Amino acid sequence: MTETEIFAYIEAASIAIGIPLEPARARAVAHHFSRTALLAEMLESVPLSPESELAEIYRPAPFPAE
Amino acid sequence: MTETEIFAYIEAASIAIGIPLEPARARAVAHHFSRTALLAEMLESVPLSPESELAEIYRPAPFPAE
Amino acid sequence: MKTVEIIEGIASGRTSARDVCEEALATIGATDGLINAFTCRTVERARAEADAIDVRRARGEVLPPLAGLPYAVKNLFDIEGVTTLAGSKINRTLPPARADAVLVQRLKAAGAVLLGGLNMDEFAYGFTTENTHYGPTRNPHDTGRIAGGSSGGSGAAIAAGQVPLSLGSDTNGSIRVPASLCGVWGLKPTFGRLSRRGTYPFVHSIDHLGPLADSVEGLALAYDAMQGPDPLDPGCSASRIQPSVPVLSQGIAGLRIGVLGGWFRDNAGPAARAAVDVAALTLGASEVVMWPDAEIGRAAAFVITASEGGCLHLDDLRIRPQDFEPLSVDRFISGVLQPVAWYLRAQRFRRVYRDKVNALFRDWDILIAPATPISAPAIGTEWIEVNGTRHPCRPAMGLLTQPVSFAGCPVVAAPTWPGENDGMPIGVQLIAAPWNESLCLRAGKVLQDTGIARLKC
Amino acid sequence: MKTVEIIEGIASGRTSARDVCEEALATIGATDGLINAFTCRTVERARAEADAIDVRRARGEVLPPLAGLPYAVKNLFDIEGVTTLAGSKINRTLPPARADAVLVQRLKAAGAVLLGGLNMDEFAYGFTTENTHYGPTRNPHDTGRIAGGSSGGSGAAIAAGQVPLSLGSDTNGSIRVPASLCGVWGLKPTFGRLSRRGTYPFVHSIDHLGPLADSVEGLALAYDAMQGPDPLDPGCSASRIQPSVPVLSQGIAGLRIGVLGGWFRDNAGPAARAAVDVAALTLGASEVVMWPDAEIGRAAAFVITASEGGCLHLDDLRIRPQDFEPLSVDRFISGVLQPVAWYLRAQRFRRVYRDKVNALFRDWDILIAPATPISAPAIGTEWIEVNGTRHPCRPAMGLLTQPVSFAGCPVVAAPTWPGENDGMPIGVQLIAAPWNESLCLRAGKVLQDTGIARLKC
Ligand SMILES: [Mg+2]
Ligand SMILES: [Mg+2]
Ligand SMILES: [Mg+2]
Repeated sequence: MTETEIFAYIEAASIAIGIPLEPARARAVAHHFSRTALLAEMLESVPLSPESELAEIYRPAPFPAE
Repeated sequence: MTETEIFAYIEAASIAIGIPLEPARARAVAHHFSRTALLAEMLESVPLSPESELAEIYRPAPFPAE
Repeated sequence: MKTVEIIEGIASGRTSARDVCEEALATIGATDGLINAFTCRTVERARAEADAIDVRRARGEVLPPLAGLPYAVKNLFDIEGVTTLAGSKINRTLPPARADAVLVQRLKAAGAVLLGGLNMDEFAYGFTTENTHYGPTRNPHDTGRIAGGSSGGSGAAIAAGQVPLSLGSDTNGSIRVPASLCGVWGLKPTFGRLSRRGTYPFVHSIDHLGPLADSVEGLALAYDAMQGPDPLDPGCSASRIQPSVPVLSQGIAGLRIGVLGGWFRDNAGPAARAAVDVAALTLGASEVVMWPDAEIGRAAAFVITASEGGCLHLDDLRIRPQDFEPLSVDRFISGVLQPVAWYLRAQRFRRVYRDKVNALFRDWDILIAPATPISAPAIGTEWIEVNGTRHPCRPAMGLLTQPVSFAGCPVVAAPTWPGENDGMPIGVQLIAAPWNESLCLRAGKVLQDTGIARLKC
Repeated sequence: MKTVEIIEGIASGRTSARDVCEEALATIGATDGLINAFTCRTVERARAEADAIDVRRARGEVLPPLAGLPYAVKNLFDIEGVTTLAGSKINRTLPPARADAVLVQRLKAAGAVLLGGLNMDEFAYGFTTENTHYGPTRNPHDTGRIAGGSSGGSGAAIAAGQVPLSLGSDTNGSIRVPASLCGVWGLKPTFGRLSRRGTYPFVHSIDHLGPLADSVEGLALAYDAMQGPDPLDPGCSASRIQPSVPVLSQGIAGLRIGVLGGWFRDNAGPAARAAVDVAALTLGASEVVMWPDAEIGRAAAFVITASEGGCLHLDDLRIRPQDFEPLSVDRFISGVLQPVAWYLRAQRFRRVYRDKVNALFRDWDILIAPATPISAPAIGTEWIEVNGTRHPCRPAMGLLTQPVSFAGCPVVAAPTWPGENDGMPIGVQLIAAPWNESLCLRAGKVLQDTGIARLKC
């Protein structure tokens, strides 16, 4: 993600979800987002397989006693 | 989300996440995305309060027996 | 002949297990060029398994409950020594599985004989088993029509008489849809009942595994064989075995049985409505019941499915998007692009939904709905019409299934044959509360006994 | 006085609960104009609660374990009849809470006396309690410096001698950071130990609640009072009470205690390293231990926090972003805009991480790390240097805390006073495996007994 790609994304994503951003606000949002993107990139280095599951999986109801 | 907002979002988001889309594929992706946006809009009609939690919350380890 | 008679024939010495195996192999050889249900035939393994059962019988042993019964599995199940395809070409180069899926191991321990791997929509995303890489699976009742999906091979193999039992998966409908469209029996157990270990996943939050079969007894026997905790499986919540076979014939006296309305009527065509009506009459259900937030339940399932399934394949979407199934790759990509707010909202809604569904089942034992809005459309169908509303065919097949699996309630899909419908079948969902599979199965058995639910063989 | 002396003094009749209450109120009156720890002083309630304890004593009743102890709570805790602010101006129009938070109810049942609500970073997103709407909370040891955060009022009220006990929250550090920076005791219990019911949330997947105190006994007594299952709280997994008070003085003979290196040394300044060194020597720990994937653990916590916290506030971010805290509103917005793939990856990584952390604690009873990279910076600081490397001040305060709360391990934050540090304190984390709070507390008690961990004026 280059800085120019981040700026286009922040603008389009904010409009899509309904958060109105003036230009100074969009730049401040992109500054934080850029730091987070480096964190996410590090997370992508961890080898996960398709069967590496979510930490919590749905429980539809307690299993009954007997 | 208007059709113009969807086009800009698909384009910027696909670039940001690393899946560059040719024009015909971007149109096909936007077609599916638009259908899903209607579904998401319906989810937004359900009243949730801040204390309406996720269906599954982390468990750091099994609670020890005694 | 059905599961029960096959098992009896081997137990009693009327037929050898090896002869039963060779008959299934010859049927596959003769029919599968057209049906295209199989992607791999485990011939050497099948013959050695059948041989081993005949050795045990000849020693005078008591045989296990599925001894000699042929079966096949959707090709997302790991089969030792075989590369798990999950309907993809991407997986072809992965190492062969080191072990059978746990459910395969349990069927093997019960004496069942594995004949091979079955066709599916790539990576389980689809309801029609129109696979671009492997070819479509064709409905044995009309080979110009779809078998349904994503477990289409699992349904077709049973309706073509190739095997009496198969395994499939069901996230948003993929056992129930082919059961409906092929006219065979299916069981989607409670979410977290049956171990998912050694299977290729789609949606960690929603995937279920289960049997399809030639009879309701087939479902119950296979389900009992497969049950049990698996501490190595993150999704499993069942802490003990709750056998269904001993009570299968107990009947439905005193149960509260209702018919779902609203969403489940509005999205049902005339044949689907007639199937529910006749099943309701047979089961003594007359009250119309509203399922809570059904359309929103579908919506939330849809959102979670697309993001979790798409993101699972993100690394491959980045480097080899052209190697995916062209009919679903754009749906996977859409899923990856979904705002994280939609996912979180769906997960928060799911808590509310679980509460409302569990509350609904404090007043009801079984609820009835159709399995699919219509019977099998033609292969290549892009759009269907349901009570005057147009839908894309591929997603639409799961309109009635998707709200129910999201709550994780168990369902038997019972095959029925409504009158005004070109001789094609349509299934009925018999839905019970979480952990109450044996109620669904009891209701199925009543439908079977009266002749309302059946195969056409 | 300190906690134990207050409680004993009231139990023995040497001092009344009402007099103890009035001393705390008068200290608040004299000091809080500058420290700015309190947002709400529940004067009438405090006096009534203290009076009720004195009545029970005069009736000959056996007093409960916290009888007469004054406390205050971070203003994300519901207090009956008061609007829960959670550091925001946005919440000012919400209805007053209909009941106390469950933890407040439990402290009240134990005899403790509530003095009111404490300042915090808005919506709990921040480590400095530099609140634009309510003003900063100031460090009582140097009022030009931060108290830390987000539970800065909770730390400052104790270091200023206003109350002996407070409640905070800790998602990624927010109990441990103010404990460190104010030189007081903190306990972040195991994730899922203490009920979150009746509190304003931040991150459903990571929020913890816990006490800060004037002594390690204060921690143990308050912790024991608050423990217990709460079936109405979705996050609670503790099925029974495991008292820490009876074993607090058991000591550490035979325990395996290690010192964390790598990430926990590289992100520790000279004072933080000296504090760990002296704590290690006192506790007999010499072996350097690597925490698994610490930097990635931080990353994943950071990702999940920003999306879940931001999406929680989405409706307000849509219509009134200008009414949020200027120092954090753009971070909440960034969180809402994060790709869903980052969230899902972090949740999948969290399973791997949980496994690795639990495996690590098969070889260790307690692990030691610094609580913060440095002591309290000046109010208004944007950038800090840690061993010559720059970081943004606000996120940086949690560098050493954030990996540990992501695994949900319990931590005592013990206050120490290193040399060549302008007389400012810095905390040490005593980390144990999930559910092993009483080991952390036993280790803290050894530090307290030798005089290494203590408060100051
Ligand atoms: Mg477009
Ligand atoms: Mg290209
Ligand atoms: Mg006296």
